[PDB]
Amino acid sequence: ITGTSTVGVGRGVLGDQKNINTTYSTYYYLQDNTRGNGIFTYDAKYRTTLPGSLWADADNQFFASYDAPAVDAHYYAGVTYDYYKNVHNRLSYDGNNAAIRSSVHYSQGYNNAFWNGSQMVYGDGDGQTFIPLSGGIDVVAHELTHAVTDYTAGLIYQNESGAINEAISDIFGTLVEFYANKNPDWEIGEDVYTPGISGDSLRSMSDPAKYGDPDHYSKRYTGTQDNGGVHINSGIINKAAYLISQGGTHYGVSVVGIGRDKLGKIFYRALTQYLTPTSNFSQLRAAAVQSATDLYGSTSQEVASVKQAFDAVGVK
Ligand SMILES: O=C(O)C[C@H](NC(=O)OCc1ccccc1)C(=O)O
Ligand SMILES: COC(=O)[C@@H](N)Cc1ccccc1
Ligand SMILES: COC(=O)[C@@H](N)Cc1ccccc1
Ligand SMILES: [Ca+2]
Ligand SMILES: [Ca+2]
Ligand SMILES: [Ca+2]
Ligand SMILES: [Ca+2]
Ligand SMILES: [Zn+2]
Repeated sequence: ITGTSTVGVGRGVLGDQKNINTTYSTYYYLQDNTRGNGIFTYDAKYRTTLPGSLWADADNQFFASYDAPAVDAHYYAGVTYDYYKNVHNRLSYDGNNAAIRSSVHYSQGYNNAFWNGSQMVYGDGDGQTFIPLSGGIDVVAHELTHAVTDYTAGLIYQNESGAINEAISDIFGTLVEFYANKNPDWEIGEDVYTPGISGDSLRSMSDPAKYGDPDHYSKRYTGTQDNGGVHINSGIINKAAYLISQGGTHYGVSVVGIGRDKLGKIFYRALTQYLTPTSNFSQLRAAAVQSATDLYGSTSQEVASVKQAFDAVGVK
């Protein structure tokens, strides 16, 4: 839309009030002109045709139940943009301020979210397994991070490269969650998962085994399901990332934590300089070691801790 930049107010999926950047031209649109070439949020109207209709509102107030997933998709896309710009000097997912597009109300009872190669897409959930998936900042940032990966390393979504692709999205989804600094944790999707059950999530970085995912290469899934275990074997890398940041002793191997900012710097550099579409876990270890060496020096604690973390998860 060509219009005037405005600021609306609304409530997200969890009932929290927030301001959102909109555009006025007859209607108020979920179009944020303040970030790159724009952030745009669409109504899929319970169908599967994408993107749907650019979100229009008569009064710039977004307090209806129907509005909530749109408010959060829009707002959290903005936060994620700010993370990548302010923390990594990256302008949108392509590094050149590409427009960021999201659609909400995708399909009916849809317990998923995704990046379709061009935009983010969020189901509303069935109300049992999930509530609308844009309610989770880690979910939103997970999805935008797929776009970042696709434009950078281009990790093929199968087997080990695919599990790295997934872990990169969990890692940066979590780092974005810490950036926004509202109830941050090392768990994935907790804000929108199982409204009837307290304290659970879909995946855990701190203890992947909590939800059945491997936390050691010896436990890797070797079958055909889930594109060769991309959401399963991600646990191995997620655990390594958690260890690098927070430290711990895992399977008898002790890791000195170097904190989340350095974790993000190391992995952002590995992703954008060293990984390739076919990188496997061993190559991820090498990429991370090289990135830490570039940033902190070969004799550094940071490099030492990256090595210990990959040792701890059995990745040589
Ligand atoms: O099925 C797919 O490939 C899309 C998958 N989506 C997915 O699992 O939807 C829910 C969710 C997303 C991120 C964090 C927690 C929950 C993905 O993005 O990897
Ligand atoms: C068979 O997969 C399952 O039952 C899933 N709930 C994963 C899981 C496995 C083991 C422990 C906890 C969770
Ligand atoms: C339902 O998917 C899950 O629970 C995931 N934790 C993947 C998984 C499935 C089965 C066994 C182990 C891991
Ligand atoms: Ca309204
Ligand atoms: Ca949280
Ligand atoms: Ca989380
Ligand atoms: Ca829950
Ligand atoms: Zn993913």
